[PDB]
Amino acid sequence: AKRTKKVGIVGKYGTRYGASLRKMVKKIEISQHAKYTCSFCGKTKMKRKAVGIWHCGSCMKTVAGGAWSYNTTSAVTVKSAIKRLKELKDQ
Amino acid sequence: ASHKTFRIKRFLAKKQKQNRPIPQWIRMKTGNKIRYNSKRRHWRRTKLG
Amino acid sequence: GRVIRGQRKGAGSVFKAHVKHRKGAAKLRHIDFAERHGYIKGIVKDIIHDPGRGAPLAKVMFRDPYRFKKRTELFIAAEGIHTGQFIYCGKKAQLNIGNVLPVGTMPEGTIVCCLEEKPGDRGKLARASGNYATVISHNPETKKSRVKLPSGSKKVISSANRAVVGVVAGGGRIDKPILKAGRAYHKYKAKRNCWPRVRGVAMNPVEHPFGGGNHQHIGKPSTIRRDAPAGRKVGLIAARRTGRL
Amino acid sequence: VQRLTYRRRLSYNTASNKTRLSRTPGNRIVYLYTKKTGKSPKSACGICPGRLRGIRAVRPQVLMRLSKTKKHVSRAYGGSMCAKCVRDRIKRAFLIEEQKIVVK
RNA sequence: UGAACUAUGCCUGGGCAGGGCGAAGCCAGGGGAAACUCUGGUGGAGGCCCGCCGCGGUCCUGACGUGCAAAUCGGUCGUCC
RNA sequence: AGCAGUUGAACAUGGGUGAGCCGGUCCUAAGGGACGGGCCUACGCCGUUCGGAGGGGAGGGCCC
RNA sequence: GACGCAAACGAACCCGGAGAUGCCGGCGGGUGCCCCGGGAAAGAGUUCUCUUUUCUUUGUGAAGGGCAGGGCGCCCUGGAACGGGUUCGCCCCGAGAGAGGGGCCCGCGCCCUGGAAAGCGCCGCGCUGCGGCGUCCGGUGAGCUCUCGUCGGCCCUUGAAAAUCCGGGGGAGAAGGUGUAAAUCUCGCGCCGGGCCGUACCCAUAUCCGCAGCAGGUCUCCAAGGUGAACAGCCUCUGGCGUGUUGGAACAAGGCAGAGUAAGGGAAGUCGGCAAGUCAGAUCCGUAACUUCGGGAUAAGGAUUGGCUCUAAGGGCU
RNA sequence: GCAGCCAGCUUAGAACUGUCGCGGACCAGGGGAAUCCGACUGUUUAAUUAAAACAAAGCAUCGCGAAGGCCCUCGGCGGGUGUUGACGCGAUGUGAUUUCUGCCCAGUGCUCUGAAUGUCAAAGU
RNA sequence: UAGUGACGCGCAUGAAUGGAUGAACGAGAUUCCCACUGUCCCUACCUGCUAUCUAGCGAAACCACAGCCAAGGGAACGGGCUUGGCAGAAUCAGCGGGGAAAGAAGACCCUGUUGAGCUUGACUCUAGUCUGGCCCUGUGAAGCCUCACUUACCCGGUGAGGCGGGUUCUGGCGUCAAGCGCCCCGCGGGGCGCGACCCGCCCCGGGGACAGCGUCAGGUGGGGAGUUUGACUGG
Ligand SMILES: [Mg+2]
Ligand SMILES: [Mg+2]
Ligand SMILES: [Mg+2]
Ligand SMILES: [Mg+2]
Ligand SMILES: [Mg+2]
Ligand SMILES: [Mg+2]
Ligand SMILES: [Mg+2]
Ligand SMILES: [Mg+2]
Ligand SMILES: [Mg+2]
Ligand SMILES: [Mg+2]
Ligand SMILES: [Mg+2]
Ligand SMILES: [Mg+2]
Ligand SMILES: [Mg+2]
Ligand SMILES: [Mg+2]
Ligand SMILES: [Mg+2]
Ligand SMILES: [Mg+2]
Ligand SMILES: [Mg+2]
Ligand SMILES: [Mg+2]
Ligand SMILES: [Mg+2]
Ligand SMILES: [Mg+2]
Ligand SMILES: [Mg+2]
Ligand SMILES: [Mg+2]
Ligand SMILES: [Mg+2]
Ligand SMILES: [Mg+2]
Ligand SMILES: [Mg+2]
Ligand SMILES: [Mg+2]
Ligand SMILES: [Mg+2]
Ligand SMILES: [Mg+2]
Ligand SMILES: [Mg+2]
Ligand SMILES: [Mg+2]
Ligand SMILES: [Mg+2]
Ligand SMILES: [Mg+2]
Ligand SMILES: [Mg+2]
Ligand SMILES: [Mg+2]
Ligand SMILES: [Mg+2]
Ligand SMILES: [Mg+2]
Ligand SMILES: [Mg+2]
Ligand SMILES: [Mg+2]
Ligand SMILES: [Mg+2]
Ligand SMILES: [Mg+2]
Ligand SMILES: [Mg+2]
Ligand SMILES: [Mg+2]
Ligand SMILES: [Mg+2]
Ligand SMILES: [Mg+2]
Ligand SMILES: [Mg+2]
Ligand SMILES: [Mg+2]
Ligand SMILES: [Mg+2]
Ligand SMILES: [Mg+2]
Ligand SMILES: [Mg+2]
Ligand SMILES: [Mg+2]
Ligand SMILES: [Mg+2]
Ligand SMILES: [Mg+2]
Ligand SMILES: [Mg+2]
Ligand SMILES: [Mg+2]
Ligand SMILES: [Mg+2]
Ligand SMILES: [Mg+2]
Ligand SMILES: [Mg+2]
Ligand SMILES: [Mg+2]
Ligand SMILES: [Mg+2]
Ligand SMILES: [Mg+2]
Ligand SMILES: [Mg+2]
Ligand SMILES: [Mg+2]
Ligand SMILES: [Mg+2]
Ligand SMILES: [Mg+2]
Ligand SMILES: [Zn+2]
Ligand SMILES: [Zn+2]
Repeated sequence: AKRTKKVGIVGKYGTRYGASLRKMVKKIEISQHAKYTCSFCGKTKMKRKAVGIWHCGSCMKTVAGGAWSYNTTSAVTVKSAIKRLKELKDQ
Repeated sequence: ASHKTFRIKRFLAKKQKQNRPIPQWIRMKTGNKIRYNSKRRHWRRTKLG
Repeated sequence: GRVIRGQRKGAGSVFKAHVKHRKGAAKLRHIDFAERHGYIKGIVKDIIHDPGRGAPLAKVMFRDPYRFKKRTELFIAAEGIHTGQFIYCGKKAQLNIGNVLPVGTMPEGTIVCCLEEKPGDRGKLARASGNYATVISHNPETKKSRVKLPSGSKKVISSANRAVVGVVAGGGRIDKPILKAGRAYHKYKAKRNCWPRVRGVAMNPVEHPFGGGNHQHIGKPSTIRRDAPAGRKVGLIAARRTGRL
Repeated sequence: VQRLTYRRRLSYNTASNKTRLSRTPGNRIVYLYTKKTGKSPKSACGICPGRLRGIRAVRPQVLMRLSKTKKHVSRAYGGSMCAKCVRDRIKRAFLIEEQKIVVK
């Protein structure tokens, strides 16, 4: 089962593009092709169609997310900021 | 080509009817002045454009 | 010499944008009565991929208030929106990610996207993937609001400029290092014919002021004045400073 | 084994130049130009990925010569919307109308 | 006056044997107190390898050099998702 | 027709291509190019779904 | 219930579908071809010896009806942990599995109408066209193509528009007052029409381009048997052909090519291992320095390989 | 619990055997130790140079918030980038990864001031 | 005299005019080793197609005249002239000594008051661009300048759809008005008003006499244009 030691998914690139570059795409290619849990149907089927496009194969929900992840840290920080900025308006 | 336009086919029809040699009685008319059809073309040595 | 490569891009023969498979111009719903005195309810139908840009587009479906018809709008997809959610656009719209409301009706520090540069232009600023604009301050006396652009520039805009709350989806696209030249080939094959850039030093003096010589040096200061003519304005155009910084 | 040729001017394997091998009464294997495969309609909801049921999967202009019964089902939105979403459209229309009476 | 050659771009079409190395993912079995590791199989990724067609044109500075040809021929060779 | 020829894609004399369901024709692709306008001393050029009092069609029986 | 019935009113307007979606991989269904068994029929080849032998032929259009086959996130019942179903891979499941019973789509497969009357094969008579008989029954496949599917993979690449056609929403309208009317998407049937242009042939070692019957160039379709991993090379069948703008006779030198061979030496040749020589496929072993841990790698270095006669293991079906 | 029947094609092992010959034709990598250059794939002087040249990903700088940057046009404030909006467009250099990238703003050039003393056009006075 | 590893006052190495390193890769340059071979010692033999001969067919380059040498002198390397050697028809296959062989008004070099490509700190201009005055350009206020005014002019939006003053509980549905009032036709039919407030002068925003246009003026301007870049001289 353990066929590679360090490369893992970036073993498809062989000895090309450099070690630090192959290490950089590794963290992203794992998250890019990862099956995320859908926050709408609960099933783990949120796969990426294109950049910022994440679709579920069960509830047919398409979400505008990040390029390599379902949601970037800059979005959850803004969503938490916009949430508290809306609470200070009604009062 | 088998795919022709009517203008091209009408153009090729005229050149096909001019590629005929002179009548034999023409040489008896003009006194052997026109000995042959100098505008005879062959499909290999001269093209139409 | 001959006309350099940089000048030939203005004629637009082979340098025009590749706009065959693009889905349309992404812009806000044009300002009407429903967005000046209230809000309009719009349903997100699909989040599509636009060839040439890294930011997805949302096909938000609205209802025409003057005729029985359904208006289909192609908005910039804010990160977080999804198909089936309701997007509300107008003055009385609530401060939620995806809604469109004027900057004057939003508190200071609000992160917005697809910001209008002038009232009515249907979105000009903060449109690329992962970018946004912050509302710095307001001024009800002059009806002007100060915003911070993703380039760090602070622009004073009108308070009637509409914008989408949130950050543009597709963020972090520049974080993945391209590995193959083929991926860069396909990257610009959808945008325009500009990817393979020959260095000016790799040319002859006829086609570039940096070409020529038995070495590939520039030979002249690469920093060029701004008032330089077209054909000479190459290198660092009106560079205030240089170096690693 | 005999090698057969095209029967039309078009000599390229394009989407319109599609054939199938047919054996004739003269014991000959000839090319028979096939029609492109049709598709049954999709639900107007835009959610259900499967096609509709009870409708012929033919070309658009073939639907002109078919009878109306072969192009829809006997339901309300039949032929344009799937049965699953029609039930959801009815329940969503009813429950929303009930919430608009509670507010009164 | 020319982009019927060619350079680039655009649109709509067409095409690329058989093998090799074999990555993620997955299965099962061992070792361990646990952390976890090991083995086998599966899987079939790649501007991956050999290589035919194709597209190219390295060397012989071969042939030819009033030639088959105002640039061709042979072997060899580059690439061939 | 680089030898020949009773042979020929040579010469001479005749003959031959038959469509509602093969294609063109219909559609717009890239694009071309009028129209309005503007430009140009001008021949003209620019520009291409925009921009003009740009609709020539009604249902209903003289009306929307 | 999915949805089915030959039909089964309906405008403005609106909504949606089809047209209309890339590349790659795996798998499955179907044709075509190929292959195997008929100790199958009809001719033919061989028959010195042997060969129940070898070769050839053994078929059905569109459209329509019916049925296999394939597909389905389609329905109903129901309820799952000792979790189960299941693929080559996966995937699926209280947002409801398994199981049972249904529904729909594609059915280019088979049967039937077509339609055997025609087409092929054989035999017979007549003449200078009439008859007879046959056109059969199976097996399969890591086989090759084409096609229809299905499940995935890949993209900072998302892989057309429009004509045209259709469904639904809508209920404005139309129709008759007791048997009909309005209306009809009924391949139920009948009646009439479908103009114009292209259509021969070559399509390339002689019909195109290169001044030519020029070893050049020029976009595609079809594609058999044997060997083999192979659309490699080599041989053969169907088809094609006379060796590519000439024959005859000699076999000197010197050329070009056969990548001819060469004792002993083995790069001393040469600017230089230029040239071609060695190696080569497959199986079983064994593989370093270095490294970005991916590789290097067919590293390097070994052994084996034929023919014949057997053994053993790897399946399906009742 | 198997008996009967059917169906191939591979694999392993063994005997025997010929002149130790057998991928018998055909098909079909010589290998090893180092240096230099370019990372790689790709590209290029059609008809003498396929390369160490170009491109390349990566890295870095520069310009620009649209009355804008860059560029086109004889001209329309017409046109390209732009169906674009700084994770963008435009202009350069360097050239994968790794490791670093020192010192010099005098000169040249670019740029920023205007407590700007000079030089200083047309017009106006 | 090569290669490699060292040594470095390095004629004249050097840090994105990037320095150093480096697996993998290379029809790249180079050195060595094994194996291998006609590369060589040292050549030989065989085959095909040629050359050759023949039937038919049938060119071209080239050509002052021509075609045996030695010396001599000569425009300083004859084929011809001088003095000698000498010298015999017509031909075949080879051959590459010569014909200072052919192919091409040397491409090197110099000259020419002949160019062209290209470059700058050459000479002289120029598109563009920057800036000022005038022009479209008016109005009001305050202390030439600033701030205002909108109508010039400019920009943006829109199918010019609500300007000024007096609907967030769901991935439904919304289409020419129900209702009421008024009035006219011969219980069928029709119109009008309210519903859907009034008035208004500019469609709605953003600039605004500033952008910008026109025209002169100054700066910048190898982006571009034109042209020049002495002579003598033991080349
Ligand atoms: Mg010709
Ligand atoms: Mg390009
Ligand atoms: Mg670059
Ligand atoms: Mg470059
Ligand atoms: Mg160069
Ligand atoms: Mg230079
Ligand atoms: Mg460089
Ligand atoms: Mg340089
Ligand atoms: Mg092209
Ligand atoms: Mg190779
Ligand atoms: Mg090849
Ligand atoms: Mg080739
Ligand atoms: Mg060659
Ligand atoms: Mg080479
Ligand atoms: Mg060589
Ligand atoms: Mg040569
Ligand atoms: Mg020769
Ligand atoms: Mg002859
Ligand atoms: Mg004759
Ligand atoms: Mg003939
Ligand atoms: Mg003739
Ligand atoms: Mg109805
Ligand atoms: Mg498939
Ligand atoms: Mg209806
Ligand atoms: Mg024909
Ligand atoms: Mg030829
Ligand atoms: Mg010609
Ligand atoms: Mg075979
Ligand atoms: Mg083929
Ligand atoms: Mg073969
Ligand atoms: Mg012959
Ligand atoms: Mg020939
Ligand atoms: Mg010889
Ligand atoms: Mg030889
Ligand atoms: Mg040899
Ligand atoms: Mg020897
Ligand atoms: Mg030597
Ligand atoms: Mg020597
Ligand atoms: Mg060699
Ligand atoms: Mg090695
Ligand atoms: Mg070194
Ligand atoms: Mg390289
Ligand atoms: Mg490198
Ligand atoms: Mg390369
Ligand atoms: Mg060349
Ligand atoms: Mg090369
Ligand atoms: Mg370089
Ligand atoms: Mg680097
Ligand atoms: Mg630099
Ligand atoms: Mg300085
Ligand atoms: Mg040596
Ligand atoms: Mg050294
Ligand atoms: Mg230096
Ligand atoms: Mg430095
Ligand atoms: Mg240097
Ligand atoms: Mg190379
Ligand atoms: Mg002479
Ligand atoms: Mg001469
Ligand atoms: Mg001369
Ligand atoms: Mg002089
Ligand atoms: Mg000159
Ligand atoms: Mg020149
Ligand atoms: Mg000049
Ligand atoms: Mg002089
Ligand atoms: Zn989901
Ligand atoms: Zn549905």
